[PDB]
Amino acid sequence: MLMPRRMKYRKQQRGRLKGATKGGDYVAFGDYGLVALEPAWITAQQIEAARVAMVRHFRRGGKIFIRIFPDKPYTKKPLEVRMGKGKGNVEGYVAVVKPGRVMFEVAGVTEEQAMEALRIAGHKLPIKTKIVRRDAYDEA
Amino acid sequence: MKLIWSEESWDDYLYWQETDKRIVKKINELIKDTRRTPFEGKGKPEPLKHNLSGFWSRRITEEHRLVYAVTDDSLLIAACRYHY
Amino acid sequence: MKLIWSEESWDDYLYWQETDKRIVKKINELIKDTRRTPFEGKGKPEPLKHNLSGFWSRRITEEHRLVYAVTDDSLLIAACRYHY
Amino acid sequence: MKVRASVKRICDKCKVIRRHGRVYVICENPKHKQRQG
Amino acid sequence: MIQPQTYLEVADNTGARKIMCIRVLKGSNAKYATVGDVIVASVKEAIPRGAVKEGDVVKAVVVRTKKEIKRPDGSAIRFDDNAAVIINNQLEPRGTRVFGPVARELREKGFMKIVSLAPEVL
RNA sequence: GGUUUGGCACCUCGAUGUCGGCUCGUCGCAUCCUGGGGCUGAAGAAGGUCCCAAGGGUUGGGCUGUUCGCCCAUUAAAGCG
RNA sequence: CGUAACUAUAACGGUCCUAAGGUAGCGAAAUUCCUUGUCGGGUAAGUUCCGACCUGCACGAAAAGCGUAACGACCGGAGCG
RNA sequence: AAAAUGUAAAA
RNA sequence: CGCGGGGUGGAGCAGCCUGGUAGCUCGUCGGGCUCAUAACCCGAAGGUCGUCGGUUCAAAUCCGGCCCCCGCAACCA
Ligand SMILES: [Mg+2]
Ligand SMILES: [Mg+2]
Ligand SMILES: [Mg+2]
Ligand SMILES: [Mg+2]
Ligand SMILES: [Mg+2]
Ligand SMILES: [Mg+2]
Ligand SMILES: [Mg+2]
Ligand SMILES: [Mg+2]
Ligand SMILES: [Mg+2]
Ligand SMILES: [Mg+2]
Ligand SMILES: [Mg+2]
Ligand SMILES: [Mg+2]
Ligand SMILES: [Mg+2]
Ligand SMILES: [Mg+2]
Ligand SMILES: [Mg+2]
Ligand SMILES: [Mg+2]
Ligand SMILES: [Mg+2]
Repeated sequence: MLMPRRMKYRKQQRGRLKGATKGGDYVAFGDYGLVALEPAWITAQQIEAARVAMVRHFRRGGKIFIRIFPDKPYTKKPLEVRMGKGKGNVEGYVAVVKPGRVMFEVAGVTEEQAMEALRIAGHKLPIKTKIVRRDAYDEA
Repeated sequence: MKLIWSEESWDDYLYWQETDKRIVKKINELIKDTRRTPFEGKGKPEPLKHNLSGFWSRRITEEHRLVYAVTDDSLLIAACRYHY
Repeated sequence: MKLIWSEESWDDYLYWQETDKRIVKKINELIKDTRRTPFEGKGKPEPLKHNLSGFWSRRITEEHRLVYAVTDDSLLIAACRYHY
Repeated sequence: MKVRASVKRICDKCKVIRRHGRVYVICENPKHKQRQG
Repeated sequence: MIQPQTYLEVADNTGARKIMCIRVLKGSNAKYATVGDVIVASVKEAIPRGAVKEGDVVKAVVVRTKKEIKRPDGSAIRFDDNAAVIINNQLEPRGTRVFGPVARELREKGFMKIVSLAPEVL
């Protein structure tokens, strides 16, 4: 799936997503990247769905770079129960994404392909996306 | 009902096939008379007990005999020469 | 080591007692080389793909080739000729 | 595909005529006819 | 005026003696059934050996009714009982004979065999 | 969307009678028939899928308190709220 | 937990525990949750009813057990008139 | 004291 | 799911409370008694202690998260 192999704590608070992006705002790996326009919690399985989606498209092709990692535990209470009596049990994991974060990067494939492969992945996603090239990403 | 021999059976059978054809053909003759419908058939079926119990015996040529086991498809030949 | 024989994997060796035992010789010789060498030596014993995933085919002549399938002590017989 | 919310082009002979306020998609072959409803 | 639950005297030798009207086969909600209308039914009591056994769901044509039939010519005909005549899916009589008079409404309704067979027609 | 099971505990505990049926309806459309129509792997008859459209229709029994179901015999259909 | 001629099932056995492990007879019952159990029967159609089978959630011997002619403004299922 | 059973081919 | 009990050789049970190696009966194995099989007698080997982590110098044992087994509770409208 994709989830921390171990954790200091098993349940962690929610906290709000405030603009910016803090990191991964520039490419740094492949030739084409996919960035987030709006903030959200991406589920460990929205990723895997986008990832697969990518390869599914260009079979035996380039290399895919998953720039984000769902390390935050998503809680949920049992169906039909009242408020209280503790915090829910963990239902799955997510990764906090903010406008500017590059989520996926492909390399080793014709532009025309990377455009599609990434485009498809954007669909398996809860937020709006924008594809990129590799120009001024020269912080290195 | 797949056929299954074993150590003492294949060796028991090879000797029959390479020492006398009168009983080789007689042996597999019953194997076909069983393979389909076990128990009832030729030779002279008869449920065995003790040493064999779960094994069945088909009278062949008096002295000689053939022991087997039936199990929802898959027979099991155990012996070809000697009384019991 | 018990010997296995499918439905079709039986009538073959069985009709070989009516049409030249030549091919029989192979069966038997090949059988023993398999009791101490699952798939080594005689008939350049090799494995199989797709259809026969996990089946090792031993060379009888060049056409026919009895495919075995050893497992927890038990040599299997599937097809001495054609296929399944 | 007569009706949907994602009328796109399918074949290279598919036109995106826009009539009666609706975004139809006429094409050489019927199976491609559409209408964004 | 036959309706479901009504008992019909069977006017033929199909072996049956009395049938219960299961349903009237006219419209999709026909209220009653009269001379000439077809009906589905249950055999309530039949004779020993017979083409029909009780418990069988059959089909039949109403041939006699206790409620007078009005004739287009202002006359009326009324019988002492409510009888029918079992027929098959092709609407042909399952029996070889028919007993007691029958209403000529039976002809225009298109049941010739029954009419010819009928000993009298009023 | 607000028909289900719930969450919340806002009017109502100086009382808002709380299932099912019967009678009387009326409204919605996400249409069960019937009316128009586009594709179809539509030859034809018959179907499938989507679109338009409630004007009017939308049966009688067996079982169970049942709603619901299942079954019998029908039907143009035996629509859902 | 294991075991008999396919399968099934287990008269038999092994072991742990008890004060002792429910006998006869009844058994989806005024008791059976799953359940409208599954076969019959009755009906055109039967969640009820009657007869059976028993994996008896959760009968069982004097808070009696299983029956029983007669009796009943008792509760159930059927016909006929 | 007490101690069970029986290997299936009749010339 | 809410409570509490329990997964230890092939089977069925001890050991866990009192952390420092594992016991009991049956079975399995080798050998006798026998004409032979039981029974009987002699002597054997066999246990990752459900699992993934923890505390400890050391975990079957103590703390934890899941995983199946068993048993109770699921009431008033
Ligand atoms: Mg057996
Ligand atoms: Mg009868
Ligand atoms: Mg509500
Ligand atoms: Mg309040
Ligand atoms: Mg408050
Ligand atoms: Mg109140
Ligand atoms: Mg008031
Ligand atoms: Mg209710
Ligand atoms: Mg509409
Ligand atoms: Mg016992
Ligand atoms: Mg019952
Ligand atoms: Mg109940
Ligand atoms: Mg009735
Ligand atoms: Mg009733
Ligand atoms: Mg009694
Ligand atoms: Mg004897
Ligand atoms: Mg011994």
